[PDB]
Amino acid sequence: ESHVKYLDELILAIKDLNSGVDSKVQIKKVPSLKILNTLIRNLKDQRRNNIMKNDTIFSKTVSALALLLEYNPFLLVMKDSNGNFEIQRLIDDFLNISVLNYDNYHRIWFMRRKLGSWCKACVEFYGKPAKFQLTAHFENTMNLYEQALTEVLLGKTELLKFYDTLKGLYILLYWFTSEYSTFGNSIAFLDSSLGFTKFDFNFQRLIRIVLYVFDSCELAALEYAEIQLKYISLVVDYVCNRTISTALDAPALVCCEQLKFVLTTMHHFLDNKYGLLDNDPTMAKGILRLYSLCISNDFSKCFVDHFPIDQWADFSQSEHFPFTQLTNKALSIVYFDLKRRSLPVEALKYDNKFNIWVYQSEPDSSLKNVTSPFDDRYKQLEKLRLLVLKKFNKTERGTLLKYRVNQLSPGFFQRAGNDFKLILNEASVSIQTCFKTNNITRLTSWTVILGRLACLESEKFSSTKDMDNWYVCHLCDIEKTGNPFVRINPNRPEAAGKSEIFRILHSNFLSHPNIDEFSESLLSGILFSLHRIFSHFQPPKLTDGNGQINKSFKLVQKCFMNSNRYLRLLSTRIIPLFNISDSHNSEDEHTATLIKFLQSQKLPVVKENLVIAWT
Amino acid sequence: LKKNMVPLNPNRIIPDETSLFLESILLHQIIGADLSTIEILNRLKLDYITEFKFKNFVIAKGAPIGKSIVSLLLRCKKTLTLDRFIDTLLEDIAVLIKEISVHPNESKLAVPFLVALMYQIVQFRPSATHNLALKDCFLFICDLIRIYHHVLKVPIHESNMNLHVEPQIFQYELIDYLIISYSFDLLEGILRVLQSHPKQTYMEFFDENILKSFEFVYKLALTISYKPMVNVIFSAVEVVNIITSIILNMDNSSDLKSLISGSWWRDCITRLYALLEKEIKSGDVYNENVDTTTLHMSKYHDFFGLIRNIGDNELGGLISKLIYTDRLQSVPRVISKEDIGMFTAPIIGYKMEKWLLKLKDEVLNIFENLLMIYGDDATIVNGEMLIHSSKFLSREQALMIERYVGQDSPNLDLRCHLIEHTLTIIYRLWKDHFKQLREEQIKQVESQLIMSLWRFLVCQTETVTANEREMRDHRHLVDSLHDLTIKDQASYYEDAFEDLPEYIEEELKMQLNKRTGRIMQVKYDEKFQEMARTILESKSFDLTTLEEADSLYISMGL
Amino acid sequence: IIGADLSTIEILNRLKLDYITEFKFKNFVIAKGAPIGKSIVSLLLRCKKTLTLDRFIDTLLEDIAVLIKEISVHPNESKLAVPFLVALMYQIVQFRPSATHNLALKD
Ligand SMILES: [Zn+2]
Repeated sequence: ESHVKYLDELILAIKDLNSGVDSKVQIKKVPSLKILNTLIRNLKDQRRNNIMKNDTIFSKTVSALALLLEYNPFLLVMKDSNGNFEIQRLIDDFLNISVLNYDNYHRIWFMRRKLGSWCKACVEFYGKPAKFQLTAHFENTMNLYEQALTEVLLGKTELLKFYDTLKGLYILLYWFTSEYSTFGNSIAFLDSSLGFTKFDFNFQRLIRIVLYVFDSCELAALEYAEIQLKYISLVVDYVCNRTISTALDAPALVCCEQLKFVLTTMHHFLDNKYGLLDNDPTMAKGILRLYSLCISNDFSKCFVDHFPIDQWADFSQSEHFPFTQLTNKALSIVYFDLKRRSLPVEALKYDNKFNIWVYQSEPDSSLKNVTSPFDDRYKQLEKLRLLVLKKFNKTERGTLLKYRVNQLSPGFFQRAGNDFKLILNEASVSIQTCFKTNNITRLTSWTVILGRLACLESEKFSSTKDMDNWYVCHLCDIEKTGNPFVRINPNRPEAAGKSEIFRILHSNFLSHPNIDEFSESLLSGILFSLHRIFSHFQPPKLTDGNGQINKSFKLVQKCFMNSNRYLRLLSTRIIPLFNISDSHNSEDEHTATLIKFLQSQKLPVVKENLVIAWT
Repeated sequence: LKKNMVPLNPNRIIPDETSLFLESILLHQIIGADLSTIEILNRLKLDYITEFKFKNFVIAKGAPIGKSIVSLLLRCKKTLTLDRFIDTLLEDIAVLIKEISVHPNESKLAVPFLVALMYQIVQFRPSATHNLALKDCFLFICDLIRIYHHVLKVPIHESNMNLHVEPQIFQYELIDYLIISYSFDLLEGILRVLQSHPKQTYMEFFDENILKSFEFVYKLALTISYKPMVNVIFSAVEVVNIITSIILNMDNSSDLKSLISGSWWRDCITRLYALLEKEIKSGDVYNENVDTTTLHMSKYHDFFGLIRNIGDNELGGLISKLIYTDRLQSVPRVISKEDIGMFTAPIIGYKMEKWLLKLKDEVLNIFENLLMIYGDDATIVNGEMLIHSSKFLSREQALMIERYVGQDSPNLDLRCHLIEHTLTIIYRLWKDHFKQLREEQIKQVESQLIMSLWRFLVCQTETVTANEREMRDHRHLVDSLHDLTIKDQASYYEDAFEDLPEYIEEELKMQLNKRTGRIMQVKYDEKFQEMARTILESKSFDLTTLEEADSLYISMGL
Repeated sequence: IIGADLSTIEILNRLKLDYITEFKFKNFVIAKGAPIGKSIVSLLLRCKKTLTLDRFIDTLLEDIAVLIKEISVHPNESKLAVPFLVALMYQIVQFRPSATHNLALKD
């Protein structure tokens, strides 16, 4: 409690040795190494038992250390001359804190992500003499753990050495079961993309070795079961984050063999009754996540062949499945969903209470723990269980714009909904009335809705298309090769003449008297929305003769020479959209207007997008 | 006295690993097919080889083939231990695939399922398979592909008088597409199980014959004048990755490099360049368009394959509909070719972009590897990794800024990872390999190198982000998809994302913000600003003169 | 069996049953035109992972018994699968006589 101000002054002391200006990395060894005395002062203030258990003064400590290593990438490769660089000294010391914090998932994920910053985003500077002096260090310290794991067969091992041997193996395998974004090509066995690495077969070998150890040992310690659940936690984390992770569907897998391995491993884990511990959600999490990846997709047979569940059934007891009430509850839910999707449609009926489909129950109960409702507040379990129960409903499928209107005006589709005029009038009454000045975020959400709703207006006379089956635009979201402005239509309908959403847009955003200060973000949002409108509709005449820049080309003047580069290169993307029309540009006068506009920027920081704006 | 030690189990059931391998063969089923692979091979006969026999693997004329496979599997379970059971199966199924293949009249329907079954045999226990079996199987799959000479050699454009009056059959084309795809996938599988062996034994695999055969089949896969099959391009560059990865991580690195001629590399790297300069556009992935510029993943070969699930598996329903399933036949069940294709979702195009972006990450990843193999200068680390990689960097920044920002596709991030990766393929090329970066080849890209570095150094101004309040209003514009991703990850699939302790989501409103910076093409990571700075500013070569440099600095401020 | 050319499972792969339109007792699904021995070997592979030996035995005993039963009590259907299923059941019984629990023997 007294050493929060010490770290709060120490982060300022680290940032004080930045530079004279805002640019500071300093990759080389400067001729001045006093902060290494602070570096030793960081990690030696980390392994302790009294108030290291406080969350904030540990997190600020490791964030201070990552801010030291981020702005000083020379510290890792400073050649602490035993035989190596001191990043090898950093790995095992950093491993000791993580192996002292094995049970708290926050304290090890938050450590390993910044270890990923320290190896990926910092040993890109050095390469060949330094990539192979840490990718071998992991192989040596993992060879050491798998080597010391096998002497527990021959009985001459200890009992506490067994514990931290398994926990250190757990942390080394946990660092590498992340996504590809954490450890990039920094470590040489994680090099290959495409979900298929050198670590995959080595990892499956190590999990088979640790299952062989669990078969070879015989011990009923309670915390041994606690650390024995961590390996199935690790093996379900191994396969759930190699998924492609699409928009809102269940994240599809990349390799069927990894799914087969994880299902076979945790099924062998359950057969030998390993890791039965009271009120522990870990196995239930693994079972529900792996079933959520295999709901009705191409791997469902792969779920039912390699994770059989029908031979633990035991209908005649309130103790329904044998293991533990969380694990038995999750497996009962899985069995309920498999039995539901097995039976025909005429055999199922709707509940009207839990909004789930259900079969003719039993002569017994057998339906309690599946929808009881759910357990102690293990916050992910009940939403997993809701997804497993509610993916069968075959309702209105989730859509991106339907999400962003339900994220914005919640509870909207208790009505007709897919009628297109009522959502326009609801957007109208929200865009005219319900703001005084405060929606500096909600209006940006409104203008991304007004951008995406313009396409859905454009898909009539494109009579069949609908609000639900519009995932993305066919013109503004997907793109093809060649000249990209050939796809937009010269004789598309005019934005002022027919598109009601540009009437809304000019009624609020372009006729407001304070366009010169909304914010940078709302200007970017109005430029994206006006980009989508003028890519689906003809823009109005930029000049009639009475001066009269038409309140949107004025925004192109306001943003094209603006201070930030983002509004500049965003506003340059609609300059070609003014250049394409007919009965406004058939005798090439908007072209001449844009030409004599682009000849009028002798300002240096506009010299970038101008070259884009010409081309 | 020492009541501490962990006690053993007196009834350790070491599982019979050959029985588990038997069961993994017997219920091997490719994704999308209705029947198991052995259960498909029970429905296949071969009526032109009157009697097949190699080493007591007798197949009669009208007999089911899978009967003979399961007879071999049961007969060799009692006899052999696992490493002998593997290569017994490998050579027997290889001889069967061979004499089904080299025959003038006989249909080859058993061949895809036997290759996929062979792949199931290989990758079961990679520690168990002795690598001479891997050498024999690799040589057999390479000359098996040179038997199937004509799948990867269809011409670019046909005759104008190519009348499409024809039975329009797809079943034979589906067979040999499955043969080629499963064959290249088996090449990838052989090399990763050879990659998983202890690192002193790679010389038992490689000789001259391995590399000449893969040189031929690699020229065959990454085509120039024929229609590319993208399914084999993935595996044919992943094999080159496995090669360049084990050259790094072995001890006797010279006897691989002495075994490799430089002509192998300068035939490989030009095809990798020509792959790298192709385009990825979701609106015409699955369209058939102009050759060798868009990686297109044709409609008529769209299925998963063995290692990775690469498409939407539209041709997986036709694998089960290739046999009659109540009959013992040799010719295929007829699949009409023009029935497929029915239009509901362009999301399939987005995930195929995701795979093709990982393919380009793979190509410049093996560039990054074989920089580190040939750290000294050679024929092949030779300055065109400035030209092609700087062309790639400059265009994937330029049409990022012109076209992709605000397009709410999931593939923005990886597409702005590639540029973020390939700068490093610039950087250590610039810093550690300047001695071959010749004076003419740097001036071949003086436009594009300096412009690409300048689009990183423009981000040191940073009047855009500067806070928290409006940056989340930017990620409601460009990065709503990753918000959906992290909410579905937080509520379902991550152990640490519940009861968030007010330091794990301050990390989230750090890293989502730096992510949406890296997407918005303003404020990249500071390390890449330094790496782009110390190529432009540093005096290894006069890219700019000092009166030309400050003409670039005035277009940021400075 | 002694004198037959094919194995018993290999005979049951060559048998269909075209009057029971769909056989199912306890996840032992047999389609109409499907080979019967396909379903036997699917049960054998599926119940190998799950059951230990004394449960694998009486699972096979009651499943093959129900199959022999509804092939038998039927007016039109041929009973060609019945001898081979009875002989297969005998192979199931006398493999490890110490393993087979005697309520299965009673049934
Ligand atoms: Zn649109």
